[PDB]
Amino acid sequence: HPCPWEWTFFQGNCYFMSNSQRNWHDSITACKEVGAQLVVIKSAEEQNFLQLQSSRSNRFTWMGLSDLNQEGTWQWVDGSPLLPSFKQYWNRGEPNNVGEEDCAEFSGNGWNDDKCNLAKFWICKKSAASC
Ligand SMILES: COC(=O)[C@H]1C[C@H](OCCN)[C@@H](O[C@H]2O[C@H](CO)[C@@H](O)[C@H](O)[C@@H]2O)C[C@@H]1C(=O)OC
Ligand SMILES: [Ca+2]
Ligand SMILES: [Ca+2]
Ligand SMILES: [Ca+2]
Ligand SMILES: [Cl-]
Ligand SMILES: [Cl-]
Ligand SMILES: [Cl-]
Repeated sequence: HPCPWEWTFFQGNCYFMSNSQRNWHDSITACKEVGAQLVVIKSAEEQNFLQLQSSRSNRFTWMGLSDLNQEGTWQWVDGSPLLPSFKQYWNRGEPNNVGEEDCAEFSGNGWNDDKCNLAKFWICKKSAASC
């Protein structure tokens, strides 16, 4: 189950770290085009792994998490709620909704809420067995 050219493997999934930039909704579409999903994080170690990729590349990167539907209620693009323990991953002072910020990104060593219509890099996730 190797990952394809210029994907990244971790714990049985393949991740695509984009080299172009898209707004949040277009990032969701780009992942669906390749049979993947704008990344939904399911564990601490997956968070630590993805956060470090984004931190060391100095790339502000979308993940599949928003509070577009109900301000302050964050939910992943697969419909799962943000668990309270995962709220540890917000950067200090986030989420702050400054000017209305409804989409989550990796920013430095944790997460930031930012404007969904900003173009950022993105990460898709797909099982390695499905390639
Ligand atoms: C509409 O929001 C703004 O005018 C500002 C708010 C923040 O200014 C504080 C000085 N850094 C900036 O917002 C960025 O950084 C924040 C963390 O410091 C973060 O929570 C925000 O999501 C955003 O990434 C700058 C911002 C602005 O309009 O200028 C870029
Ligand atoms: Ca809002
Ligand atoms: Ca918000
Ligand atoms: Ca913010
Ligand atoms: Cl790309
Ligand atoms: Cl593109
Ligand atoms: Cl999706």
